[PDB]
Amino acid sequence: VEETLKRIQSHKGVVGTIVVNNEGIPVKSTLDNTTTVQYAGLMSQLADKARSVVRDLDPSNDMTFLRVRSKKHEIMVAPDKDFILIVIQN
Amino acid sequence: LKRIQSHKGVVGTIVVNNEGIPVKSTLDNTTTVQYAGLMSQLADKARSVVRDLDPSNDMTFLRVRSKKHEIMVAPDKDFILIVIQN
Repeated sequence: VEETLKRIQSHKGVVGTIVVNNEGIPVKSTLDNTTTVQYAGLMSQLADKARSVVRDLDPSNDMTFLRVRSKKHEIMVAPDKDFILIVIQN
Repeated sequence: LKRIQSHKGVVGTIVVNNEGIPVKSTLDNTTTVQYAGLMSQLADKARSVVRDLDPSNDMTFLRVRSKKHEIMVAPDKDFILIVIQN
């Protein structure tokens, strides 16, 4: 939590961050609860599918992080011990 | 495209049409079918996730890093590009 987080949110271009525990519940978030739930659940779906895709292509391989770029932002989703970290940046 | 292939660390590339059919590949056909079909599923999930968050937004790039490689999917007009890099 604290050590990685503040550092990430203090990075140029970072506009939002969310930490989700291994049950999928948000633990820390810069966004309002309703938005938080949307990003967390949607990004968790995308991550779980990236994870399966990686293993389907190669059973000995393992996904480490996903980045989805769009017109308006880029979102990174990174497995982290007992947590998933979602970072939205410009 | 040729310039994509000749970038350091790039190990494979595939070009897929809007219908899901590979139009060019540096890989063999069986591998090409697996990457194309699985990356396409992932890209399609990424596209709808983007739209669900903001219906005015569109996905432009997807990068999946793993222990052994990184895989990039870029939507490009009437094609998708899939690049596997070390």
